[PDB]
Amino acid sequence: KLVRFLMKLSHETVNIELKNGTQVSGTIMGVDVAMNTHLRAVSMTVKNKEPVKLDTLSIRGNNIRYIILPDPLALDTLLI
Amino acid sequence: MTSVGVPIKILHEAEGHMVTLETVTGEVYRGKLSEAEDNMNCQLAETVVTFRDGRSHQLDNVFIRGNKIRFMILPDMLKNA
Amino acid sequence: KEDSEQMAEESSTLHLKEAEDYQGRSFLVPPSFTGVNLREDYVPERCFVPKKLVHTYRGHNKGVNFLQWFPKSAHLFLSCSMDTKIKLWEVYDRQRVVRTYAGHKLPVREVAFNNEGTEFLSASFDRYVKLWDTETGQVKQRFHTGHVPYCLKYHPDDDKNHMFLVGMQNKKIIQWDSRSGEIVQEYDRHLQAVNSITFFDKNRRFASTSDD
Amino acid sequence: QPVNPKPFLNSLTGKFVVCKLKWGMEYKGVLVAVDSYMNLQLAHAEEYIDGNSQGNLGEILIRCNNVLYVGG
Amino acid sequence: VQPVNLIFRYLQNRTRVQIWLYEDVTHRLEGYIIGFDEFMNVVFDEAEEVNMKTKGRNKIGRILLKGDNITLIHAAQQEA
Amino acid sequence: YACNIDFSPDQSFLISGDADGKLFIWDWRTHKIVGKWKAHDSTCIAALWHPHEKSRMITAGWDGLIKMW
Amino acid sequence: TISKNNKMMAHLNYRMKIILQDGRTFIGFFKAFDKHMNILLAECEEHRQIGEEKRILGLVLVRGEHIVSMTVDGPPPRD
Amino acid sequence: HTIYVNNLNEKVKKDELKRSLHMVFTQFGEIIQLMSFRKEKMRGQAHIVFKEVSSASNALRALQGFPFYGKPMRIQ
Amino acid sequence: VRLTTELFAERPQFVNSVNMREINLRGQKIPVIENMGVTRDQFDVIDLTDNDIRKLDNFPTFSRLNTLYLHNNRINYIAPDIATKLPNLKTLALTNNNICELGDIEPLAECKKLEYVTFIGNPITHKDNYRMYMIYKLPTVRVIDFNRVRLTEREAAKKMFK
Amino acid sequence: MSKTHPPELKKYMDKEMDLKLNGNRRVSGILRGFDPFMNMVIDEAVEYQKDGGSVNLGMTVIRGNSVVIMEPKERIS
Amino acid sequence: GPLSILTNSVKNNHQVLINCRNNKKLLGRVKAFDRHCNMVLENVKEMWTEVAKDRFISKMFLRGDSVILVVKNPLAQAE
Repeated sequence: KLVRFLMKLSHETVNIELKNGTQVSGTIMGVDVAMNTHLRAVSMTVKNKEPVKLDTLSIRGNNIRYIILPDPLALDTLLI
Repeated sequence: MTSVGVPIKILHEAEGHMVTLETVTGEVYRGKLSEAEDNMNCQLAETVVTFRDGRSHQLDNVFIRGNKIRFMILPDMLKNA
Repeated sequence: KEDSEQMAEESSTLHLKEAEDYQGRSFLVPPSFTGVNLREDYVPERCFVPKKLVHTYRGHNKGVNFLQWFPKSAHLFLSCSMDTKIKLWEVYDRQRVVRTYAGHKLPVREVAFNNEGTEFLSASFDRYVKLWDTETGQVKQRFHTGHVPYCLKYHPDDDKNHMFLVGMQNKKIIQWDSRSGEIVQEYDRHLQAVNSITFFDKNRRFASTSDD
Repeated sequence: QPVNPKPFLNSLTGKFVVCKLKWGMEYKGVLVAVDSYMNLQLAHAEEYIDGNSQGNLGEILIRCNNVLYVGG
Repeated sequence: VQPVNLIFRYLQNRTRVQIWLYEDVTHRLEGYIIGFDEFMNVVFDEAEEVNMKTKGRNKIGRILLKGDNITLIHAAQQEA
Repeated sequence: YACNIDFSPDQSFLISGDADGKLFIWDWRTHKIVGKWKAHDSTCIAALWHPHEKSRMITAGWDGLIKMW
Repeated sequence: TISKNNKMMAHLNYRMKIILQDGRTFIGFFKAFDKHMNILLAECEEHRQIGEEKRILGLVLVRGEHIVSMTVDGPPPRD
Repeated sequence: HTIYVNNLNEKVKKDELKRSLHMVFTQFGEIIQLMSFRKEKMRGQAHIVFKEVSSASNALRALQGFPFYGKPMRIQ
Repeated sequence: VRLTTELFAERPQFVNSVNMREINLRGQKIPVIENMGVTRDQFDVIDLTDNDIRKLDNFPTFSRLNTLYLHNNRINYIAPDIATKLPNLKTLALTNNNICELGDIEPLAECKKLEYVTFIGNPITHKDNYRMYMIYKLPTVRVIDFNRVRLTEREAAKKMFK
Repeated sequence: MSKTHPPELKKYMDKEMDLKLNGNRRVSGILRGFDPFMNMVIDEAVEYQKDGGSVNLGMTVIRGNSVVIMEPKERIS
Repeated sequence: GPLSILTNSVKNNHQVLINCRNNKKLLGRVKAFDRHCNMVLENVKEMWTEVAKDRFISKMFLRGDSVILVVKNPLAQAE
C-alpha cells in the first residue's frame, strides 16, 4: 500500500514539483504516514525566477504535483 | 469529559470582531465576523471590498463556505488566548 | 356547558412568556429555538438503537393517556391527560414551556389537529367536541350529540378539512360539516357500535371497522 | 417516470456516447466503469479538438472531476 | 421546497431549463430533465449546446450531467 | 386492550407497545418476533415512533410523566 | 513543522517564511498549531509584485492547504 | 415618528438626492433613516423616520416651505 | 469632555444609511480636533456636528474618509494643508459656521476632488459675488448650498472674472 | 462529538437580494431555499448580462458548493 | 473498475502516455494503484514545448489529486 512508502521514505534525495510550475530539490528526514514532507539542504527553482538555495523547507505533500525519486531507492519493497 | 475543538475555541474568540479575507478572484474583503461552523463555513455582516486598482464597494452580508475558499485573516485579540 | 359558562369559569388562561423571540412570528409551526430543518422528511437515515431519556416532563396533575405529533415535524408533540387539560412538549433536547388549553368537565379521550395544523379538536366524556385556536387559545364552536361518539376521523383532503365522520354508540356512521355543524348523510349497515374508520382511497371511498 | 443515474449509466454503458472535457477536448469511447468516485474508462478512443479529428487512441483513463458528458 | 422535489416539478410539467457549468467552461445547455437522486445529479435530454464563440446550436440526445460540475439551473429562454 | 399499534415508514419491521411495559418488534418478511426493549414501571397504553426522526421513541404513562427513548 | 504536534512545538519562537499560490511571500512569527494544519501568524509582512510593494499587516491565521512552501530560518525573536 | 414628504425636486438623481437629503437631516439632528424612490407614483416622495419628536420638530419647522433645489418641499 | 482616544471607543461606531462607516462625535464639547489618528482612517464618515470646534486643522492624513460633517460649529479659518490631510475628501459641510472671507476657500481649492460643500448660514454668503467666486474657484464642486448650478451660472461666473 | 447546526437562515430568507457571479455578471432575485446540502433556490430573478440585455429567470436553482455571493436590499434588523 | 486497467498495465510492464493540464507530455512505466489513483512512474520520458525540450527521469511519483489524463500505449518499447 502507498501509505507504507510515504512513512518509510526518508534520507533519500528527490526533486519536487509544485502547482506554480516550481521545481524543488531537497533531502527528506521525516517519519509519518500523512505525507507531510520536511526537507533539509534544499535548492529551489521557481518559474521565471533565478535559482536560490535553502537550508530547510517544509511542504504540504498534498500540494505537491509530483515527486521524482532517486535511482537506488528500491521502490518495489516499499510499495508492497 | 471532553477535550477537543481547540481551533473552535479560538474561532469562537475571533467572533464579533473584524476580519480580512481574500478570494480566488484576487480582491480583498474587510468585514465584521459573527458566525462559525466545524466545516469552516463562515458569514460576515457588514463588509467592505477593495480591488487591486482603485475601486471599492460596501456589502452588508457575505457567506463563506469552508471547503471552496481562500483563507481568512483573524483579529489580533486571539493572541491573548 | 354554554359559551358564557365556560368563559365565565375562566377555563383558559395565559401563562407563556416566550411567545416571541427576535420577530413576531408564530412559535408553534417553526422550531424557532433550533437550527435544524424547520420541516422534516419521513426518513432521514437508516434507523439506529435508542439511547436515553431527555426529561420527565413534570407538570401534569394526573396520568397521561394519549400521544400525538405536530404536523410535518417531530419537534413538538401533543399530550392528553385525564386532568382535562392539553399541553404541548418539545422533544429535541429541550425543556421549554408551552401554553395550556382546557375546557372539558370530564377527561379528554383523544385529540386530532386539523390537517393545516392551526386548529385541533378534542373529544371528551362530556359528549362535546370543541374547536380550539392554537395561537389564540380560544373556543367558539360546540356540537351536540344524540349518543356517545366512539370514533373521529377528519377527511383525507385539504379542501375537505371541514368534513369529518363520527362513529356512535348507536350503530350508524354520520358525517358532519364542521363549518355548519349539520348532518350531511348517514351510513347505517354495521352491527354494533363503530370503533374505527380507515380510508382506502383519498377523497373517494372509506372502509370502516366496528364490533360487527 | 424518472430514472436514477446509476441504472441510467448502465443504460448508457455499452452504447456509443459523445464526450467532452471542460478544457475543451472531445472524445468518443466505449465505457465500462463502476466506482464510488464515478470515474470513467474508455477503450480504443478517438480524440477530437475544436471539432477536428486528431487521432485514434487506445485505452485511456480519465478522472471523474474533469469529465462532464455521457450520452448516446 | 427542495431541489430534488423541484426537479420533480420540472419533469412532471416537462419544464425546459438551462444549466450552467463551473470551473473553466463557457457553454450553456437547454434541455428537459428526467432524473433524481439525493446528490442532485441531472439527466439531460433533448438538449442543445450553445457555443459562445459562435452562438451556434447543435442537437444532443439524452446525456447525464454530474451535479458537482453544475452551477445554476433556471427555466430556459431563447438566446441569440 | 386498545393498544396503539404503530406502522412507521420502517413498516418492514412492525412495532407495538403493550401493558406489560415491554416493546416487541416483528419482521414482516419472515413473520418472526424479534424485539426486547422495555419502558416504564407500570401498565400503560401509549406507544409512538417519531415520524420525522430516525432514532427516537416517545412513551406516556398513567403516573403523569412522558418518557422518551 | 507540518501537522506533527511535537515538531510544531520545536519550531516555535523562530521567524518563518510563507509563499502562497499568488506568488506573494510572507514572513511572520507564529505560536499556534491545529493538527489539521491551521496556524496563527503574528507580526507579518507581505511583498507584492505588480514593480515592488510592501505593506504592514495585522495578525493572521493561515490555512495549510493554501501554503505552497514553508521554511524556517530566524534569529532570537521579539515579543 | 413617520412622515410623508411631498413636493421634492424630481430632477435630482437618486444618489445625489439621497446624499443631499442625508446631509440636510443630519444637520438638523441625529436623524438617519430614509428610503427614496423614483417610480411613477413614488417620484418626488420619501418616508423618513425620526429618532425623537424634538429633533423632528426642529427639522420640520425649518424645512416647511424652505426652497430646496429651487422647489419648496412639504412635510407632514 | 475631551477628544481623547477613549472617546472614540466609547462613542457609537455604526454604518449609516448609505452603507458607509460613520463615527459619532456630536456635541462632545470638542474645542480642537485631535487624536483622530487612533481611528487609523477606518471610518468613511466623521461627524463633528454641534461641537465647539474653533478651527479646521490638526487632521491626520486620511485617504478613506469620503465625507466630513462640521455643521453648527464655530470654525472661521481653514488650514492650507487640508488638501494634503484629506485629499480624497469629496464632501465637506461647513454649514452654520462663521466663514466670512474668500481667503478661507483658497485651501478648499487645493482639494481637487472636493465635490459637495455647504455654506448656508455662514457670513460669506452675504459677500458680493459669493456664488460666482466659488463656481470659478471650485469647478469640481457639483452642489452648493443644497441647490444645483445652472450651466448659464457656470458661464456667468467664468465670464465675470475673465 | 456534536458538530453544529445550519446558520440562522430564517433571518435572511424571503428577502430580495442581488447575487454576483464569476465573470462580472449580476443577478437580482428573491431567495427561499434551504437544505442539509446548503443549496440555494432563487425565484422571480432577472439577469443583467455582460454581452447582451436582460432576461427573467423562472424559479432558479443554484448548487450550494459552486457559488455563494449575496447582496441584499433590505437592512437586517 | 479503472484500477483493472491500472493493475493490468502494472502487471504487464507496458508504457502509458500521459498529458498534463497545460504544457507537458509524459511516457512512463507504472507500478502503483489505489482508490485515489495515485501512481508511481518508472523509466519516464518528458517532452514539452516551452523550443522543444527533453528531460529523462528514471523514477517518478504522481499524486492523484492534481490529476492528469492517462493513455496506455503497449506498443511503445518494453523493459
